[PDB]
Amino acid sequence: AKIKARDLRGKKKEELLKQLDDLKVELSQLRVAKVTGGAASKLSKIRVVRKSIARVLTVINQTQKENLRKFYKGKKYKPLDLRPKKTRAMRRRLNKHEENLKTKKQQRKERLYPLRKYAVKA
Amino acid sequence: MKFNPFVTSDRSKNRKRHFNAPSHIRRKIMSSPLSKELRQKYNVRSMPIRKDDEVQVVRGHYKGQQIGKVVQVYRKKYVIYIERVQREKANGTTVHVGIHPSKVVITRLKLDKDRKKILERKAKSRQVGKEKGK
Amino acid sequence: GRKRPVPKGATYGKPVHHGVNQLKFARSLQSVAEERAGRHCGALRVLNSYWVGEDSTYKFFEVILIDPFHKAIRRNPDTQWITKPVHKHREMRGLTSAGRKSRGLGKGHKFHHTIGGSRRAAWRRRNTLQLHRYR
Amino acid sequence: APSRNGMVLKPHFHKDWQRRVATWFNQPARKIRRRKARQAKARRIAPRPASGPIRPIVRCPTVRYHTKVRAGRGFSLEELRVAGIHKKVARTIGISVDPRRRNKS
Amino acid sequence: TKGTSSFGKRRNKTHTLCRRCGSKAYHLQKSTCGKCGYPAKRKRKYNWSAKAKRRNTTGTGRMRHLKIVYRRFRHGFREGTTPKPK
Amino acid sequence: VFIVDVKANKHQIKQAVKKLYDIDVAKVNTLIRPDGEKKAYVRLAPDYDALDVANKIGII
Amino acid sequence: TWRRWHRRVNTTQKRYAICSALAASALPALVMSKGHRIEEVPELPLVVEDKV
Amino acid sequence: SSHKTFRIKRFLAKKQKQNRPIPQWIRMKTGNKIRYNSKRRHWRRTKLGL
RNA sequence: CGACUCUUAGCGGUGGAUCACUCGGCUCGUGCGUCGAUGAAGAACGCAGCUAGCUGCGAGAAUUAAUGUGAAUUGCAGGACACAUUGAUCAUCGACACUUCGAACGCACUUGCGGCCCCGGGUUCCUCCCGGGGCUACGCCUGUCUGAGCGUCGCU
RNA sequence: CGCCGCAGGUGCAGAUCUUGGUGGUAGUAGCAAAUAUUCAAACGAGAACUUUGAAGGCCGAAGUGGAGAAGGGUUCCAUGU
RNA sequence: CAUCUAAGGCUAAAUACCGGCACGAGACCGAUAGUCAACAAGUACCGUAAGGGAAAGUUGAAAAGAACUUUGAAGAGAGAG
RNA sequence: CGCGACCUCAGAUCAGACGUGGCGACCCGCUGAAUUUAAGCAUAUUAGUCAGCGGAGGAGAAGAAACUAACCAGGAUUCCCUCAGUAACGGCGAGUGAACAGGGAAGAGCCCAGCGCCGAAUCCCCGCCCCGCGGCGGGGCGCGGGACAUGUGGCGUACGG
Ligand SMILES: [K+]
Ligand SMILES: [K+]
Ligand SMILES: [K+]
Ligand SMILES: [K+]
Ligand SMILES: [K+]
Ligand SMILES: [Mg+2]
Ligand SMILES: [Mg+2]
Ligand SMILES: [Mg+2]
Ligand SMILES: [Mg+2]
Ligand SMILES: [Mg+2]
Ligand SMILES: [Mg+2]
Ligand SMILES: [Mg+2]
Ligand SMILES: [Mg+2]
Ligand SMILES: [Mg+2]
Ligand SMILES: [Mg+2]
Ligand SMILES: [Mg+2]
Ligand SMILES: [Mg+2]
Ligand SMILES: [Mg+2]
Ligand SMILES: [Mg+2]
Ligand SMILES: [Mg+2]
Ligand SMILES: [Mg+2]
Ligand SMILES: [Mg+2]
Ligand SMILES: [Mg+2]
Ligand SMILES: [Mg+2]
Ligand SMILES: [Mg+2]
Ligand SMILES: [Mg+2]
Ligand SMILES: [Mg+2]
Ligand SMILES: [Mg+2]
Ligand SMILES: [Mg+2]
Ligand SMILES: [Mg+2]
Ligand SMILES: [Mg+2]
Ligand SMILES: [Mg+2]
Ligand SMILES: [Mg+2]
Ligand SMILES: [Mg+2]
Ligand SMILES: [Mg+2]
Ligand SMILES: [Mg+2]
Ligand SMILES: [Zn+2]
Repeated sequence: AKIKARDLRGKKKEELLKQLDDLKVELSQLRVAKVTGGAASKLSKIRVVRKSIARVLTVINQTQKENLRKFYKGKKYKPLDLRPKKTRAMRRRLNKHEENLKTKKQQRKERLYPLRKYAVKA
Repeated sequence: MKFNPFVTSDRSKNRKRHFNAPSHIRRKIMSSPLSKELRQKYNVRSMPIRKDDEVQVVRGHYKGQQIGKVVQVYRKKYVIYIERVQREKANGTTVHVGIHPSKVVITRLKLDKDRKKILERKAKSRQVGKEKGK
Repeated sequence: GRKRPVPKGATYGKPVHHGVNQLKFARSLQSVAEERAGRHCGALRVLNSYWVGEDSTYKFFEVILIDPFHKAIRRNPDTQWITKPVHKHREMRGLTSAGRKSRGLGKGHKFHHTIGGSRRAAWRRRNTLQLHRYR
Repeated sequence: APSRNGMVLKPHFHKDWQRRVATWFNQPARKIRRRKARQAKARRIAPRPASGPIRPIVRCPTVRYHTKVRAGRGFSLEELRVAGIHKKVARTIGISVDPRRRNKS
Repeated sequence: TKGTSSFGKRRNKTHTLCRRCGSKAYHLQKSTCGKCGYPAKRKRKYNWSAKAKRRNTTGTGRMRHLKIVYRRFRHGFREGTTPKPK
Repeated sequence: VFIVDVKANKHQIKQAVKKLYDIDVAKVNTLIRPDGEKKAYVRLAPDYDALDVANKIGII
Repeated sequence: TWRRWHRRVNTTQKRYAICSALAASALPALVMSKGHRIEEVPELPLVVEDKV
Repeated sequence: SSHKTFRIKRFLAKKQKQNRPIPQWIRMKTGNKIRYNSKRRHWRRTKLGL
């Protein structure tokens, strides 16, 4: 009767929030049972509900993040959390375009005097 | 002998890898030979020990031809528990005696889809080796 | 010059080190001007500097800075070198023209102190005992 | 203290030498690493000569070595002119050229 | 008396816990930590105590971000990719 | 009597108890225990009884 | 670490140790005195065909 | 004292929760090698840092 | 005769030497050679059914997802888990998330106090109260807007 | 472990040596500043010291009383050992 | 007479590496040794603070870790296993 | 006697960016002792070393001669062997102390300013459309803004052009 991540992804925001609410009221009831003695079966269910709550929340967060990435795809300016986080040093270096572009003087030399493949006899 | 310069022959390192091994490779460490009939039926020699396969102890106090079903694979202690491999303690109850899986032979395999996949996996590699060294 | 910053001119030690006045800083005032411009503008890169006038108590210099992250600099070759991380704070490592003059670099018999790239490099090489495997 | 006959010795060990000692235990590893780089470079320039560009014939400078001939940095521009090779084409076909060498004879 | 009797009058704390570094070296009256120099931007560190440096150097704590960087480096800091769906 | 989050104030405790127990409260008294947890004494409105509320909460 | 672990031996020394070692390997008394059980070996400068 | 700041009180709270005997079941764990809480602190023997 | 004392031996204490062992070091070598305002290092506080330390983790808290793997975890209990209308555990880790201090960033801290813009509730629009969300540091570059000057001018 | 070679962080009674352990001293010095205890009972295996009652005393309001600041940090309160 | 052309700029390789990630090895040390740290070690503890800083490895193949009887209030014993 | 242009300044939670702090074995720039040796000690030595401050990167620095030489000449930098415990410095005492040539490892060269020519040929930003996403580029369009003649770009730099 447990909840999985795969079957949660087809659901829409309304019932995912509904699913999360039902787990929260159940966890609070389990926490009440823990204080008033309860039973070992109810104590062991505390972890199960807690991971179920984490399971629902991560699907909501992943679905939201995926939609936001789709919404901002192709736009010039993106939120910082949607931009790549390689490394502070790596985000400051020249991109591929300005790393390989050359001056007209440089490409004239390469066109006129390209490196030749050659061999020498003994 | 060992020629690969990236695998160590250091005794302290090998012992450290063995006693601190994660459970998913402790399973591979806790492998057992198959019986002659099983080694002939499947083209495989050894097999990681499984929960519900039945073995006979071949070394120790509990040696014999009696076939006992494995009841626990307790990887933290590198031992398995078998049905009738047990002893009495002081207060009269029985406790299973853990023995190393390398000291049993598997007479019968608990067969599911995953074991059969591994069984033909091992046999196919052995057959390739046989036809490579033919 | 550079007054030694000791309380009451007391340099506790041998008489050869008693000097407090008539002492001189190793780097020029132009290097100090580049250092102060670079430190305040930490996001820029010091290129060079020149002299624009002096008073009896002040020398005035103008320092050329480059914004390494501007597209006009970033998209132009022959100015892309200043954008590399190895070229940050040149004036604080003596890599500008003014800062280089104090390092004693050069070619020939007048500059034997800096063979290897610096005084340290020459000193370390000349004061390291090479203990070969076979001696 | 001096003791009988001997050589007046002046060791240069007054300068905390033990903190700057260069051992050579990586010498065998260094020879291996350069040899791998040599072999990798030769494979990269597959038909081109492994050692590199042709170097000129050069007479050693001083009166101790001026009977001996060695290889120089690169061929002079005057050498290339009368050989009919452009100074910018030569480096593309394995001819080393030294713009700052003149030919006195 | 400079000894036992004088020790009875100490009831005013010179130092308190420091919000940076978490040590009890924050001089209340000087408003400066004697261990890290908290109000100063840069950490207090001296080469005449190599033993003090190793106590609070990188790796002595949790290294929450750095552990991930060391793991992420082994795959070239890949992002926007997932393991191929099963 | 409740054990609440240490960052929750009296207004937040008042709203929290109101919606997830459907009761009305008169006042909330708050202290922080020596163990670090925050304890709230939530006095219910006169028309509500704290005994049957505790009964249906499950802390009898 | 700079204990001078290595020793250089003159090349003529080293070649002359090899020659002595080779010459001793053809004498039964010396090979037996190393305990090599050359009891039934046909001939001690023992040579086999290139097929090996 | 009675007048205390929140940080001091929170600091005292943590020092109070961790000054407890080890649970008995710990010795039953495989490869335990722990006999007792060696970091037990009594208010009268040793004083807290602050 | 016994006590006492001394020597030696047997046995028993006290003590932890010796010996054997070694998931630790030390040294050398190799390949990589990667932190941070997209919030680092460090610190604090919390997080387990039973859990103090260590370890791991961050209110999704001794972990979520994903992928590999393939029946465990284990001190006890509990409940899962057809291993196919998909799966224990472990490993990996590229998705998500990541409390408070800290370069630490609204101002200030051995305390506390603001301001602006939205949203919800008591209001039943007008702005008071409560809650939620987003902003509010310094320096500096390009550009923008708004300006200052008995600075230099032009026209009237 | 023997033998042939090789190499050392290779031999202890001392250094008011370092660390650890143990003696005689020795059942010794000592458990002597601020007047003081006694009777009966209870619990309890066990009472000079706990509790209750009775008696005799002391602090004598500038207290050996009742409450705070600093500092301590759970020492507070019940039950049990 | 020779030689170069300052007071502007860039540039890989050969070179360095007692910090870091991941490895391999050793005529090294073997729990007073070897890192301070083989272990809940920069921990316990000390100092207002800067800072100082330990001790501490080994049942057994397997807990099979002594059921049960008996004396004692128990610690602790005698049997038994 | 206001309105404009420019110049020099100012404010903004203005649009978009960047710096700070950590580590620091190796590297770069400064600052910089004394113990010690000299059988005392002050110059000297320790030592441009310890400590102190700043700044980087996977290496850094250096580097393509205002060089070495004096030869029948070599030819950027860096590292190794040697030169060489030498030339030289030094209460010429104690002590200190390179370089060139030679042999190797590696080997790679270049760009501006200026002088000139070319209708500023140049560059940044903002909107629109298309090809793409994977660090955000390419193409086309704008009587769209700005920078710039107080000088952008192409050619060209001593080896001459
Ligand atoms: K001094
Ligand atoms: K120690
Ligand atoms: K430690
Ligand atoms: K000399
Ligand atoms: K223009
Ligand atoms: Mg040009
Ligand atoms: Mg002197
Ligand atoms: Mg005094
Ligand atoms: Mg209150
Ligand atoms: Mg006290
Ligand atoms: Mg004995
Ligand atoms: Mg998972
Ligand atoms: Mg105040
Ligand atoms: Mg005007
Ligand atoms: Mg010795
Ligand atoms: Mg002795
Ligand atoms: Mg006595
Ligand atoms: Mg007495
Ligand atoms: Mg009285
Ligand atoms: Mg009182
Ligand atoms: Mg009490
Ligand atoms: Mg030790
Ligand atoms: Mg021992
Ligand atoms: Mg007792
Ligand atoms: Mg002297
Ligand atoms: Mg003397
Ligand atoms: Mg003296
Ligand atoms: Mg230093
Ligand atoms: Mg910095
Ligand atoms: Mg460089
Ligand atoms: Mg340079
Ligand atoms: Mg030139
Ligand atoms: Mg000589
Ligand atoms: Mg000197
Ligand atoms: Mg070569
Ligand atoms: Mg031009
Ligand atoms: Zn601090």
